[PDB]
Amino acid sequence: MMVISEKVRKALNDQLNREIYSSYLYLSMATYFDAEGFKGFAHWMKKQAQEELTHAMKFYEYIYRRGGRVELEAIEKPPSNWNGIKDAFEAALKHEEFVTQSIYNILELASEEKDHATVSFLKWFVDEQVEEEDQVREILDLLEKANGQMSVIFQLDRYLGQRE
Amino acid sequence: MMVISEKVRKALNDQLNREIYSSYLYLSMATYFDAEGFKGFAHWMKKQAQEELTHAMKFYEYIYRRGGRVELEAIEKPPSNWNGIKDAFEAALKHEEFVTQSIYNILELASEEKDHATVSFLKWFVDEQVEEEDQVREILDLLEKANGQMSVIFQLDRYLGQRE
Amino acid sequence: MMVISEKVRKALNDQLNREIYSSYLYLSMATYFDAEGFKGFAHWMKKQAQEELTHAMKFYEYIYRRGGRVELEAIEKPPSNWNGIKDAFEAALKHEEFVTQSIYNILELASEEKDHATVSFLKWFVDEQVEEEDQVREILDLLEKANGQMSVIFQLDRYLGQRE
Amino acid sequence: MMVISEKVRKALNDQLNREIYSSYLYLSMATYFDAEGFKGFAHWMKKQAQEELTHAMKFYEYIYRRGGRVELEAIEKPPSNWNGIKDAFEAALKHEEFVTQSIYNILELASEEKDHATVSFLKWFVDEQVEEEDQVREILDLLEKANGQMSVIFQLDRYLGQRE
Amino acid sequence: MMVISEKVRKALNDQLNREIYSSYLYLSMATYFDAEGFKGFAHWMKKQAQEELTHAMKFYEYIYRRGGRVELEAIEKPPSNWNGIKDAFEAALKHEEFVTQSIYNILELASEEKDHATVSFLKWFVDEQVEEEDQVREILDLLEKANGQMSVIFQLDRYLGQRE
Amino acid sequence: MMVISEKVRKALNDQLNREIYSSYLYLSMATYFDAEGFKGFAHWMKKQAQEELTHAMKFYEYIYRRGGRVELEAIEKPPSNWNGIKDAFEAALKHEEFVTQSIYNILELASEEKDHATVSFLKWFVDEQVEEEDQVREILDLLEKANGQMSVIFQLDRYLGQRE
Ligand SMILES: CCCCCCCCCCCCCCCCCCCC
Ligand SMILES: CCCCCCCCCCCCCCCCCCCC
Ligand SMILES: CCCCCCCCCCCCCCCCCCCC
Repeated sequence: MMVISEKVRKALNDQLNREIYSSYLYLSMATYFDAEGFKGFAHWMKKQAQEELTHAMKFYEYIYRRGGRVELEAIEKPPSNWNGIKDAFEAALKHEEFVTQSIYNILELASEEKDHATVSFLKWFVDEQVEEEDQVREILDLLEKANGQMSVIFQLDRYLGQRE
Repeated sequence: MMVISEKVRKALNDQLNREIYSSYLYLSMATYFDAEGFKGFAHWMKKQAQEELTHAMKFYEYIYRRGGRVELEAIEKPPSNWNGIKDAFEAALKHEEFVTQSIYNILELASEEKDHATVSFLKWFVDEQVEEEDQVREILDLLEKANGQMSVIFQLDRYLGQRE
Repeated sequence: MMVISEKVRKALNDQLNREIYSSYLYLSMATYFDAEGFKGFAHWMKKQAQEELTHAMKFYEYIYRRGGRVELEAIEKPPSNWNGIKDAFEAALKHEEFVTQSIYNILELASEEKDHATVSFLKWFVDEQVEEEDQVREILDLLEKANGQMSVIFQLDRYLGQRE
Repeated sequence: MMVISEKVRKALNDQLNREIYSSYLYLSMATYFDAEGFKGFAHWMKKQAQEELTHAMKFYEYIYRRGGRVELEAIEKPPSNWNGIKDAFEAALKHEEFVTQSIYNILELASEEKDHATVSFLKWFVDEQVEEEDQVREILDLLEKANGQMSVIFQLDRYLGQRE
Repeated sequence: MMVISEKVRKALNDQLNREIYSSYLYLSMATYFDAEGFKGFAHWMKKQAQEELTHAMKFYEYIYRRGGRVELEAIEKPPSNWNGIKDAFEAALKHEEFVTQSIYNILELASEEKDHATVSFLKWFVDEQVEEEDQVREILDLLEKANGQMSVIFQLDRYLGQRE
Repeated sequence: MMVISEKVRKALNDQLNREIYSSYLYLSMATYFDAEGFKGFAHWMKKQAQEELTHAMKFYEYIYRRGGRVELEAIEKPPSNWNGIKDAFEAALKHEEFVTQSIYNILELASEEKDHATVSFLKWFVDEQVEEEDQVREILDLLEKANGQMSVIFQLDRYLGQRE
């Protein structure tokens, strides 16, 4: 017997599919950076795509621990081009803030149903979103200071390209 | 400048998106096995999904190494249910044979255009397809001899659950 | 001076005595499994009884950290017989879900009194209950698949008998 | 088949439940010492409670080794307050002597029925009772010489707090 | 863009400056203990002052992670004299309970604004306050038992002087 | 009994409170650099704040070693903004020179009273002031040659960010 409501399971299943798309979106930003010849930025996006997949698998395993199951949905085509390095990272920031709000909505839904197990499970993602948003804001701050100077952009490519 | 033809670049890009779907499909088989309580089969499918992503990334890096670009397309919703363990693996074998034929078509297209670089690049996937088809046929052979006997299915669940 | 209300201290003290009974109940399930000759199942219940005691001691130490004290109450006689292996584990699942709801009630009580210290303390038990319930559901799932086949039941006895 | 008489099995089962109460009683002395702020005495009582559980489990495994069954009974509420450290240890000594007499009664019952296996099994508890009574008498002797001097009680709190 | 409200940023910034004062206050208690010749008590207060600074830096880093900034305010002169060892530690306890309530107020403010990121961030401080208050209550309990006996006070000076 | 004059004790106590402000001021420069996104400069200022606290504690222990007492005074609100990286370091140099002159005044006061112990104690701070002034002048010299070029400022941010 499923011990989460179907309304909470659907919210969790929806967020899992959102994490899959986020991973797909970051891979598509990698295709853009690789097309532009920035292999450090592309490498950063490829690792970010891997991290989003581990987010989805965390939702995956919790759903089965509460007696639910996962249904994978179609993944819509992400954008493949941006008007520059900062335009892509600004799109990344806007996306992460959207993901954070989507997590907030599940937390409030589970809270009103007094599903404390799901409320507590989501705490890790609330904290992780703070990290993810901040990491993009820091990059955007460095790009603003670079102001297109390729000497500085080359260093940030090699630096972000060292992400493990 | 791109040194692969647009017809070969499109064929390679199509196969990348096909490998992405293949990984997605195997994750959906994992969701089915986990729903049925077979965590060894589900683990095998999760590792199979990871292996398909590496195939997709190998097409990715070859496309850029030939001066082309990757465009990610929408991913279709895979089925989420199968009529038992054997039915799922029968679907996996039929799928792998479809992937092998899709690789053959790129090889023949590249060979017609005298694109020897792409022809030689595709040899690794031809050999890998031989291995992945045999892996599923071996599993299917043991399931046929098992004839649904749960004593045997349990041993094969935990064995497949040991895949690294 | 006690910095938890007497109403929250009583709720915590009641839960401590509930954990003691749960440990006693699991020991009594061990006496049943040992009487039936399943020393792996009995071993699993003996370790589960030890784990419930560490739960009680966690409530014990928090009560004294908030300036309260513990009063041990009488422990009612647990049942000593079940109608089979699955009947016992189903009784275990129903008990764990009852314990989870009892934890939920303390969390809601402490929340209305705005006792955030107790609310946060209970998060560990909310998460632990997810683990405990899931572990029993997994065992019940394997017993359903076993369908009384002693070849399979022997393996699950030796497997659960390896719990450390 | 059971190779101990029902009269010896009942006597052994009664002692198991008595050992369970003894462990419960020592936990209640821990709750008293912790309420009084003596964390070394409380630690000693917590370790003493763990040792009594091992005694109970030794009766447990002997009963099943003779083909009998264990039935857990209700546990009485122990006292939760004592008139100081010395009063608690005086209650502990009186309790241990009661446990020793209860062991003697089983030994004499088993010896009357010529149950040499149970007679020999009980020798370990006779010797252990000599040790546990002496441990409490030694503590009581130092408390009498201490005459309530807090300088001495502090040193004996931290010494007893080092029990492993 | 700051993603915390200015009302939450101000509350967090106010608490940071409160932690700075708490560190200053504990250093001033050290000046009192050193003036009284108790170098173990003073050492304990100096380490407590260091721990309060790490609390302030935790608020510091979270504010910048949410897009806010820190503004340091003037630090009011703390008291420099107490009427005895217990009077100082009782002042420490009253201060820690005041800090805990100030943390509670931020948690409730962030909760009403549905700022779950800040709510979750404050959980660490809620738990830490339980530790801090308890550590002072334990010391006050030992001082009450000492009742001014310098033989016992000397040991608690050397003991607290060993805090690492 | 105090073996330093009250006029030297007050001068030493005044300098302790000045060192406390100096550490507070450098923390405020850290809040400014972090607000501007320069985490290497901010890290350097945080380490500089820690070093000033050790200076304050050295005055602390000398005052008690001469039989005096420390009285902590209110700490003024430092400025929280500067007109860029260079402006902040220019303020730091002007501040360090003020600290050096304040040390000189104590040395001359102690020398007038023939307090050779305090004169000799202050030699360490005279030499240390030479080092801290030179550290800021060296940074200012590189900032002048940098002339705002962000390629150079980035390298000096990460270099100063490596200070331990
Ligand atoms: C150099 C590192 C490259 C990492 C590439 C990662 C690309 C992931 C793109 C998203 C794919 C989504 C659909 C498939 C999901 C499969 C999940 C498997 C989990 C075990
Ligand atoms: C082989 C492992 C056997 C473990 C047996 C554990 C049995 C526990 C049964 C419950 C007892 C409850 C009453 C006594 C509680 C004592 C708690 C001591 C805590 C330090
Ligand atoms: C023997 C250990 C002595 C430790 C003394 C600590 C004294 C701290 C007193 C409070 C100071 C507040 C104002 C300055 C804050 C600087 C914070 C720097 C953080 C990196």
